[PDB]
Amino acid sequence: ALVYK
Amino acid sequence: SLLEFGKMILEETGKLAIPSYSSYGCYCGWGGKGTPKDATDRCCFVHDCCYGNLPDCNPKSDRYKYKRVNGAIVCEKGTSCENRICECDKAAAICFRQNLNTYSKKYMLYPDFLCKGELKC
Repeated sequence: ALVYK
Repeated sequence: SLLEFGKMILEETGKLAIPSYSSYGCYCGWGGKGTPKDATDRCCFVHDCCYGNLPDCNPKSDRYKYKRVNGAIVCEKGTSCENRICECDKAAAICFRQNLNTYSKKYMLYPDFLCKGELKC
Protein backbone atom coordinates (compact mmCIF):
# COMPACT_ATOMS: atom_id res chain seq x y z
CA ALA A 1 0.00 0.00 0.00
CA LEU A 2 1.79 3.11 0.01
CA VAL A 3 5.03 3.72 1.60
CA TYR A 4 6.29 5.44 4.48
CA LYS A 5 8.25 5.02 7.51
CA SER B 1 10.34 -3.11 1.52
CA LEU B 2 8.23 0.06 1.72
CA LEU B 3 5.32 -1.71 -0.03
CA GLU B 4 5.06 -4.34 2.71
CA PHE B 5 5.45 -1.76 5.53
CA GLY B 6 2.83 0.58 4.06
CA LYS B 7 0.30 -2.21 3.67
CA MET B 8 1.16 -3.37 7.22
CA ILE B 9 0.50 0.15 8.59
CA LEU B 10 -2.83 0.50 6.73
CA GLU B 11 -4.05 -2.87 7.96
CA GLU B 12 -3.05 -2.14 11.56
CA THR B 13 -4.10 1.51 12.03
CA GLY B 14 -6.62 2.23 9.30
CA LYS B 15 -4.36 5.12 8.12
CA LEU B 16 -2.42 5.39 4.84
CA ALA B 17 1.31 5.18 5.56
CA ILE B 18 1.38 8.22 3.35
CA PRO B 19 0.49 10.77 4.45
CA SER B 20 -0.04 10.04 8.14
CA TYR B 21 3.38 8.60 8.91
CA SER B 22 5.92 9.92 6.35
CA SER B 23 6.35 13.48 7.65
CA TYR B 24 5.28 13.02 11.28
CA GLY B 25 7.29 14.58 14.11
CA CYS B 26 11.03 14.24 14.23
CA TYR B 27 11.46 10.64 13.15
CA CYS B 28 8.61 9.55 10.90
CA GLY B 29 10.04 10.58 7.56
CA TRP B 30 13.66 10.23 6.38
CA GLY B 31 16.52 10.03 8.86
CA GLY B 32 15.77 12.17 11.89
CA LYS B 33 17.36 14.00 14.81
CA GLY B 34 16.36 15.60 18.07
CA THR B 35 13.93 14.39 20.71
CA PRO B 36 10.90 12.39 19.52
CA LYS B 37 7.72 14.48 19.90
CA ASP B 38 5.31 11.83 21.23
CA ALA B 39 4.69 8.09 21.53
CA THR B 40 4.12 7.74 17.77
CA ASP B 41 7.37 9.63 16.99
CA ARG B 42 9.19 7.27 19.41
CA CYS B 43 7.79 4.34 17.44
CA CYS B 44 9.57 5.84 14.39
CA PHE B 45 12.80 6.52 16.25
CA VAL B 46 12.82 2.91 17.49
CA HIS B 47 12.02 1.80 13.94
CA ASP B 48 14.95 3.85 12.52
CA CYS B 49 17.22 2.29 15.19
CA CYS B 50 16.02 -1.20 14.32
CA TYR B 51 16.95 -0.57 10.65
CA GLY B 52 20.20 0.90 11.98
CA ASN B 53 21.19 -2.57 13.25
CA LEU B 54 21.03 -4.03 9.71
CA PRO B 55 23.91 -2.36 7.77
CA ASP B 56 24.33 -4.81 4.83
CA CYS B 57 20.53 -5.19 4.41
CA ASN B 58 18.36 -2.89 2.24
CA PRO B 59 15.06 -2.41 4.22
CA LYS B 60 13.38 -0.05 1.75
CA SER B 61 13.82 -2.23 -1.33
CA ASP B 62 14.16 -5.80 -0.06
CA ARG B 63 10.72 -7.43 -0.13
CA TYR B 64 9.58 -10.01 2.44
CA LYS B 65 6.41 -11.97 3.01
CA TYR B 66 4.21 -12.06 6.11
CA LYS B 67 0.83 -13.58 6.89
CA ARG B 68 -1.99 -12.91 9.33
CA VAL B 69 -2.75 -15.50 11.99
CA ASN B 70 -6.20 -13.98 12.65
CA GLY B 71 -4.82 -10.60 13.54
CA ALA B 72 -1.24 -11.54 14.46
CA ILE B 73 1.63 -10.59 12.04
CA VAL B 74 3.73 -13.61 11.31
CA CYS B 75 6.89 -12.98 9.30
CA GLU B 76 7.45 -15.62 6.63
CA LYS B 77 10.79 -17.40 6.27
CA GLY B 78 13.03 -15.62 3.76
CA THR B 79 16.67 -14.49 3.65
CA SER B 80 18.21 -13.56 7.00
CA CYS B 81 17.92 -9.85 6.06
CA GLU B 82 14.21 -10.19 5.08
CA ASN B 83 13.30 -11.89 8.38
CA ARG B 84 14.97 -9.15 10.41
CA ILE B 85 13.53 -6.28 8.34
CA CYS B 86 10.07 -7.83 8.75
CA GLU B 87 10.43 -7.88 12.58
CA CYS B 88 11.44 -4.19 12.65
CA ASP B 89 8.33 -3.28 10.60
CA LYS B 90 5.88 -5.52 12.50
CA ALA B 91 7.11 -3.90 15.72
CA ALA B 92 6.55 -0.42 14.30
CA ALA B 93 3.03 -1.28 13.04
CA ILE B 94 2.07 -2.63 16.44
CA CYS B 95 3.66 0.41 18.18
CA PHE B 96 1.61 2.79 15.93
CA ARG B 97 -1.60 0.90 16.68
CA GLN B 98 -0.78 1.00 20.39
CA ASN B 99 -0.54 4.78 20.24
CA LEU B 100 -3.42 5.68 17.90
CA ASN B 101 -5.25 7.48 20.71
CA THR B 102 -2.42 10.04 21.06
CA TYR B 103 -1.75 10.52 17.34
CA SER B 104 -1.74 14.28 16.76
CA LYS B 105 -2.25 16.09 13.44
CA LYS B 106 -0.31 19.08 14.74
CA TYR B 107 2.86 16.98 14.24
CA MET B 108 2.25 16.31 10.51
CA LEU B 109 4.70 18.26 8.27
CA TYR B 110 6.56 19.29 11.44
CA PRO B 111 9.32 21.86 10.78
CA ASP B 112 12.97 20.63 11.02
CA PHE B 113 14.29 23.42 13.30
CA LEU B 114 12.02 22.30 16.13
CA CYS B 115 13.76 18.91 16.29
CA LYS B 116 16.37 19.62 19.00
CA GLY B 117 18.41 17.68 21.56
CA GLU B 118 19.98 14.24 21.36
CA LEU B 119 18.92 10.60 21.68
CA LYS B 120 21.34 7.70 21.05
CA CYS B 121 19.93 4.25 20.00
